[PDB]
Amino acid sequence: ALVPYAQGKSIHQLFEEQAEAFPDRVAIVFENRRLSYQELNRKANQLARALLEKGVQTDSIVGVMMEKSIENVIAILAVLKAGGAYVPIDIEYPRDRIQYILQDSQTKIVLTQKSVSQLVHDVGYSGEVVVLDEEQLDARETANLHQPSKPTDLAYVIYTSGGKPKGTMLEHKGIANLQSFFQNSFGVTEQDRIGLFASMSFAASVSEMFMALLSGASLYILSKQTIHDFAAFEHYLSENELTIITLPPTYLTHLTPERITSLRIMITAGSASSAPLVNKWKDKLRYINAYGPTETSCSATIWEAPSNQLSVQSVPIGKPIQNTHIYIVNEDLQLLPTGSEGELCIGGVGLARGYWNRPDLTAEKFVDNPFVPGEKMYRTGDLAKWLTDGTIEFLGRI
Ligand SMILES: [Cl-]
Repeated sequence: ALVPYAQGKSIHQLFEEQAEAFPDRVAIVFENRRLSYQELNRKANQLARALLEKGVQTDSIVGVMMEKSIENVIAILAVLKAGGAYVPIDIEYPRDRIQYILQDSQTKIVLTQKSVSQLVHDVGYSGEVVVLDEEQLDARETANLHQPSKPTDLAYVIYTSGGKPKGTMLEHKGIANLQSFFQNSFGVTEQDRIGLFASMSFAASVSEMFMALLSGASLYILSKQTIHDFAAFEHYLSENELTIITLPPTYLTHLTPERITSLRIMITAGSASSAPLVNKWKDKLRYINAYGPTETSCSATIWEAPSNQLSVQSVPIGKPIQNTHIYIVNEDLQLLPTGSEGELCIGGVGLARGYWNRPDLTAEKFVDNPFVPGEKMYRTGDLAKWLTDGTIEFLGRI
């Protein structure tokens, strides 16, 4: 690789390394409950053994219909450890959207919990259902499994809707690269306390989760109640001394910097209209303006707002992150000089395999990269231009 990362390693192997190195550090917190790395790894290994007995193997698509909880994290790690891919089903979605996704994914096994079991019955799922908080796993072996795995294996499938819902197929490789990117560029260490803002069916939530779990850091799962009340959100971050959070700009605009002291890095996805937000926070923490679709593992470019500088008027999306490439091209995929507007196309290790059972759309969006023969590049449909200082400005849709 151009920039070193843990090549040849799967997501669960990177987690197992952290669990070995920091067994007693806190791994996940949800309300009054918490698990250390060792307790989390042990529980995930027991469930992984049960999943293996049910047929979970390479590229098996395991549906997950669970609350934003510690059990959902155990389920994710267990699916990965068994060698399968997890497909989170957003339990807030209307019944018909869940039914469409279940049918499209063709999943033969759904992992759920007691409080979500009636929803699984109501969506009429006829495959195998494992109710995790009804499964007797406490007697199973707790050691790591060591199932065969390659970084090109499917790790997860994220569904999103814009026509019909489509599943983006993400492999282990991009998340392994993001582990090194977060450690290098965000300074992530085991001392960090990371808030999980997004619900676990969103690709950005999977990314936030592994930003903590692949570095020995703690992940604080923020409840719906904490998020719904701005004062409660500020108090939760302050009480628990959270150091990293990724938020949407529309949520960040309601927060008071004085009420949050502990944050060392804040990541958000905005453009020029977020200049007042950047100017307000850039001097209080490391402000990161990030850009990256699900199709490239939720990361593509970053711009850290220079702190010791006068107010900015424009907010770029920055430069490509390690082992990724950005191209600004015209309709014929020809490169454009500075100042010329074109389509943002992304290459490199974060690229999705494609869209689940959508071969024509996959071929249309993940095209041959003419600049790096033998590789693909993703056509974002986003308009952008290079600035002469070498940063990219986001301009909307093509
Ligand atoms: Cl191993």
